[PDB]
Amino acid sequence: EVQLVESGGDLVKPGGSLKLSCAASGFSFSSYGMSWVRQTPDKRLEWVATISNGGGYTYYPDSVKGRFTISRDNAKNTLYLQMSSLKSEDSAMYYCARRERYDENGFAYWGQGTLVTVSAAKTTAPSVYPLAPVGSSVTLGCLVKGYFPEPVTLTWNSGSLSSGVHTFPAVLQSDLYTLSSSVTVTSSTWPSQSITCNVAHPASSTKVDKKIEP
Amino acid sequence: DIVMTQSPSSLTVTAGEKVTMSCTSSQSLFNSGKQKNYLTWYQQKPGQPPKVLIYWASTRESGVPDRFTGSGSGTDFTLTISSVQAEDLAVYYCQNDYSNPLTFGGGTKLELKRADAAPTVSIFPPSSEQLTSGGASVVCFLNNFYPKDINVKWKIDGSERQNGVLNSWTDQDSKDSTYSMSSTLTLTKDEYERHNSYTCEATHKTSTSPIVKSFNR
Amino acid sequence: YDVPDYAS
Repeated sequence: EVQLVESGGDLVKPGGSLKLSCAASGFSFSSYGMSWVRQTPDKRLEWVATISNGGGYTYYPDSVKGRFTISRDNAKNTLYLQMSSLKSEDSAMYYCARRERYDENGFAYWGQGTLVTVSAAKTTAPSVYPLAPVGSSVTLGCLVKGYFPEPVTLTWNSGSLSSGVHTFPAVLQSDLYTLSSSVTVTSSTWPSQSITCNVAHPASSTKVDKKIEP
Repeated sequence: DIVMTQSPSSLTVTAGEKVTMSCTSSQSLFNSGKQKNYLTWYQQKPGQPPKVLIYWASTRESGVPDRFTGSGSGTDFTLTISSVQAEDLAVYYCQNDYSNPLTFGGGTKLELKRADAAPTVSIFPPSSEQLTSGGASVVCFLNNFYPKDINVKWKIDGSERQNGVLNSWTDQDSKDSTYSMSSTLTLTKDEYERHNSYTCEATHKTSTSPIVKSFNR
Repeated sequence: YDVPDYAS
């Protein structure tokens, strides 16, 4: 069982440098060339660099030359990519895949990724807003607004209410995020049973609990 | 650079049916040393890296089902899944493994069919908490519909409002094959106190007119 | 022995 495990990805200012490692076990390392493929938040995959089984030949796309360097240490069984001149457009999940020296056939072995977010925003905790409505169902919402970075984890009544809940994918504002969620309860449930939204932002060590009143 | 072009980007299937997706190269990928067209097909499921289904345009990886076939040569290639299961709703990409830069396609996403369902549209005024701060978002959830094609539109005092909206969408719900939408109009308290009616209106195939949700300030 | 990539 071949095993490629990436490391290094962090939140990095547009400009700064970062180096990710990728420890590989379970094959003769020295026998294979390695790659780094990148997948953007618009879910697009991109080749970033290949390297020889020996190290002497390196190959890059017009978009990475000068700013990144694929490197390996066959004694320590590890790939590297030093990334410099970091840009916003470079934020993504970075995977190392091995090259098929023998069979010349697709990238058959992938690691499990590492995420890099190139950005200069300060860690901001969200504003948690309870959205009470203006028959069967009674839908309530919670707006979590203006935070950095991802994630926040939002639960309705601490994971007890977990049916008919809708948490929407978060969108990036001018360097800030915003996300919302809807739960549908029944007429009898609320107000007779209190619904509360729970929002923790680990990054700012925030945990707010919003009792949505009528 | 060979561009990869896959059409369609989203294909809507029924389990047990046959489905075929296309991959096009800008040049040929036929590698004459191995005597093989070096195209690779990948599948990816949310949370996972991609995994090889098919390499050399048509050889199937050890372990891929009999139903997945790769066919085609030179510049025109296809994936075919003989009878699609639900373990197959994933994104599929082709890749150029023939010369640098290596280029992947755009993906084709299998989305599963089910019967149409118009949206439970719901609209909420701004919380006090927000109006404490100088701002005012008016939220409008449009949950549980099918198909994905929906248009939502804000209105303040009867005129159509464009600046200030944010919409997120969800994927096909695992348990009911349905999509849901959020739409938020953020204002200032001044712009808020200057108006009264707020409308969240929605058009969807299911209905010949929009579903109007609204309130007076 | 150190070989070029097939796709080079």
